[PDB]
Amino acid sequence: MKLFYKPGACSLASHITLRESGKDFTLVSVDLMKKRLENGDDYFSVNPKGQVPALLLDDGTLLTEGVAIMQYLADSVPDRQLLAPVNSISRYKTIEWLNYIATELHKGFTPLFRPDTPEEYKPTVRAQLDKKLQYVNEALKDEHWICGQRFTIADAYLFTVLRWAYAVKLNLEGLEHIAAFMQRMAERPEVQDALSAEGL
Amino acid sequence: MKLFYKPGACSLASHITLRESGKDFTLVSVDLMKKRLENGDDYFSVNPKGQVPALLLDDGTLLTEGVAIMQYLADSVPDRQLLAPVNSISRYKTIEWLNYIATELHKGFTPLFRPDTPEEYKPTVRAQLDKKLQYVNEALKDEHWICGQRFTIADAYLFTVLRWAYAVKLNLEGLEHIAAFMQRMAERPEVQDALSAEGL
Ligand SMILES: N[C@@H](CCC(=O)N[C@@H](CS)C(=O)NCC(=O)O)C(=O)O
Ligand SMILES: N[C@@H](CCC(=O)N[C@@H](CS)C(=O)NCC(=O)O)C(=O)O
Repeated sequence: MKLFYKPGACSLASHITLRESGKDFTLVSVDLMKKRLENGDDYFSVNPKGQVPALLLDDGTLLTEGVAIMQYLADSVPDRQLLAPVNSISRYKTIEWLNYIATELHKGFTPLFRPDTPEEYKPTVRAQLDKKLQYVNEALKDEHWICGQRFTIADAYLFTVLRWAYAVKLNLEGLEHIAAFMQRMAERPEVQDALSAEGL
Repeated sequence: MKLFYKPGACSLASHITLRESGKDFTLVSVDLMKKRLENGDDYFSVNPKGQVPALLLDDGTLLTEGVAIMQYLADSVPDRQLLAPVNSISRYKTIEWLNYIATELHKGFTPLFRPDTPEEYKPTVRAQLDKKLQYVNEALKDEHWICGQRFTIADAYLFTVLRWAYAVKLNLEGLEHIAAFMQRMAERPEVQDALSAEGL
């Protein structure tokens, strides 16, 4: 498998998931300003949406959307319990967290990274995010993983996006459960290995 | 089951999915300005995120996030083929579309519905949506469903959000595949019933 990525982007969650799934894969860095690969190929020819992540399977199937990529990977290794079985309530609680992270956190940060965002709107966006981080911090009060006792793909995604909170200098004072969670993730070897490989 | 909803909001997709899944459910209308139910209860006590949809199971389990709700329902009725089985590529293509609709379309429209959005930013958002609708229109070029030959939960969600393009008067000229999809959807009896029940 090939993972199309950019260091520290949302693709890090798919990258961590690949490692946690025990997969053989290679990383393919994308220049997202020119939308180009190192071999000169137009990235729009690979992913018409021009984003990372994308996962190219050996059969030539290209999967996009981080949440879809992480489910595909987790389903392939059910014994690792990265996602609970179909028709178990635990599964849909993980998918609930995945969708919240995708829609509320990841896309919540997006305007701060785009060139078409007016400067006057950024404080508004940052205020939205401050509120969402209070909710996440409360969800992490038992200080295990986001879904409770088991590490899941939701933890990989939440970690990736919360890193951005530090990148844009949100005020994280009083969010001690988030702090604990970030430390606990950085202690996982597969996480450390993904960060190292991305130069983070 | 109880579906917490607001007419025409994103909860319409979960509503359509309940009907397509053949479930016994009741609709509970939420006043999202006051965050109140008709019995006077604070809706924040039901869903701390204060949003629709939410789905209350008879055992008292509350499931939020429309994508999660729709997977839970579809997986319970596999013979209806609303979501393909685990480890079929078809399933991940549907999940891919669900995530695209959630993050790029649904959250793409969100600023147009919020009171904290500056007027000057609205044209920018509308331009982003214009480009996304060209992509969706091309994805619908075979004029079946969004994942090809079978109707899926992705179609329920895509229809729900595309109705907003009409609501905010985006220009849909030249997007004939979208037009055909909207008509095909409105011809499904369960979709008709959901629209009727929401007063749409
Ligand atoms: N809906 C996509 C969004 C992916 C996304 O936002 N990718 C960003 C990086 S975090 C990207 O590639 N931005 C580059 C661009 O669009 O030019 C997903 O969930 O995978
Ligand atoms: N991430 C949530 C988003 C749900 C959402 O945006 N709900 C809107 C309706 S489309 C809502 O309840 N808005 C009311 C509010 O937040 O006050 C999901 O995918 O289900």
